[PDB]
Amino acid sequence: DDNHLSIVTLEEAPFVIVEDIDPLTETCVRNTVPCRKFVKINNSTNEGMNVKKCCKGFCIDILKKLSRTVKFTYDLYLVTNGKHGKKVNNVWNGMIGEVVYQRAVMAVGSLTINEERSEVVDFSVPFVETGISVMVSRGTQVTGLSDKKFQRPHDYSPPFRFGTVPNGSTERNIRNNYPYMHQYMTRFNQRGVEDALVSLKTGKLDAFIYDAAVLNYKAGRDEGCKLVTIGSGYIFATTGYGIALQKGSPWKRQIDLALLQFVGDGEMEELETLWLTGIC
Amino acid sequence: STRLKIVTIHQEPFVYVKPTMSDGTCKEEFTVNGDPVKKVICTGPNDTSPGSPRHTVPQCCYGFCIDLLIKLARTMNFTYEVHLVADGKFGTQERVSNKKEWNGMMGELLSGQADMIVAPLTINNERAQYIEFSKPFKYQGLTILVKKGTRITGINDPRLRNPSDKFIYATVKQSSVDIYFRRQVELSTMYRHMEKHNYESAAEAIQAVRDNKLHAFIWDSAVLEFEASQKCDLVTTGELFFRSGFGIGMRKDSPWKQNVSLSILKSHENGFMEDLDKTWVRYQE
Ligand SMILES: N[C@@H](CCC(=O)O)C(=O)O
Repeated sequence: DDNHLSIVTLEEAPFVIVEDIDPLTETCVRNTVPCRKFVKINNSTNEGMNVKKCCKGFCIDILKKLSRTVKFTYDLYLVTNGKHGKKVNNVWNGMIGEVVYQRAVMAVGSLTINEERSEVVDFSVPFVETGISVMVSRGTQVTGLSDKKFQRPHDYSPPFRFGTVPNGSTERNIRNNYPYMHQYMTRFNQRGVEDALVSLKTGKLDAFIYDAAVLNYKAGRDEGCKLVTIGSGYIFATTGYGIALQKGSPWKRQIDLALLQFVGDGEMEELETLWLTGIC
Repeated sequence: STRLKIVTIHQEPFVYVKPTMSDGTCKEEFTVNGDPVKKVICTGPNDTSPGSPRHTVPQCCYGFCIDLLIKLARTMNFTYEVHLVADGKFGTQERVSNKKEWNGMMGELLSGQADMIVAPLTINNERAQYIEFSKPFKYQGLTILVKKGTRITGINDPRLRNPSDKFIYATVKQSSVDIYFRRQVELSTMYRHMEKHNYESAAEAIQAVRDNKLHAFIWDSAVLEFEASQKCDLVTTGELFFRSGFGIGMRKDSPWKQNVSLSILKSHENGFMEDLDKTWVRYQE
């Protein structure tokens, strides 16, 4: 009861991957766990229906392990109000919002720990290292975020074409640290990671700035190993993915010790080889 | 109220420890970027040999962790006094009797000898049961330091996994690395070899590698990669075989713990941690 938790997540392979459930059996099998998604009936009503789906991935494997050792059950659902989390007119949306407004006890996914989020939710210890990296075609001369080509884009002709997926931790960091770069980049906003990789591969974009762990995963699976992260996998603003909990959550301590036990006992290494290993 | 008691440990490039000048002050020096090195007076034992009395002398401390301390103190508005951990160790929990006791900085923090540990202190389950760690101020891991010429593939090399007295490897006693090897049954063969050769400090182990008295030193990559970038007769091998972070240590009921963690996150995010890396950690090759 107090042991059965509402938990929110968000699709982002390979950390969280969503699949359609078997029409029959309507049962999740294999490495997957049940996760529901609220889907609107139409755009003229507030009516919707939870659709039963199945979730798997690195972070889902983490959740299963935490459920086993911290001893809780859960009702996993996919966020529909935004994505990871952004403060809009001083109100948090996304996974962060679900936790802040007490719709979820915790958020599990590719959720980046940062200062402004930590003001409104508590984060577990980081369990996946990440930060901001830059993906380019192999050989592209860029030192890092601080490269003049990004910092002062119009000092070059033609200027470097580079973008991120807006509204997440990466854009927030850039907007705060590099105001001119940021207002320049918005014209190259990408709707999502898949769009961005297509833009890079066909030469519509010179660089894609995004979450380090996801880019390292994409670099590992790239056809031809032609897209790479710069600086031999350099990372600005090193941080990690964390489990977000409500401020003052009584679950935080056990969750932290659990994650640290998984790391210390080498259980994280196998999840990494399992989900995050790539050919390139 | 009161000044915070900060405990730290000698561990270049995070904490350098040098004698004061005759007048009891610290010599003014400059970073590789030309800025003045911020130094603080830190008291510590001048005898560091095991089994010996630990009467302290004022000394001079500076480095990555001292710059971080100074930033924290200014940010959160506390004053402090720094001392070096008396037994010279990071801190493990050992059987006594049926008692268990924490030694090193862990022991000083838990006993009230210190109010905050500001050092390259590894976050692990064992310590986190007893103290509060901040979000990591440094992400790193473990690697292996050897003499240039020495060929081993890494942690899975047969000379480590099937050891003999022909090839000696070790770590630092009463460190997180000592714990890592004792904890994992899959590593017990390596642990039993290492417990015969472990060193009292990283500096002595590194020197022993240079002197060909130690063939491999397993330790923090942030430290070993720095040593290798400075001593061309030394190299790391195998890259990281395990990932870990350093965090600020405080008692579970410290009033400072929320804002220390927030300040750490802020510093990663605005490039301050990067500046410390450029200043202290990565400027040579
Ligand atoms: N992991 C990021 C999303 C991707 C990004 O913006 O880099 C977040 O939690 O916002």
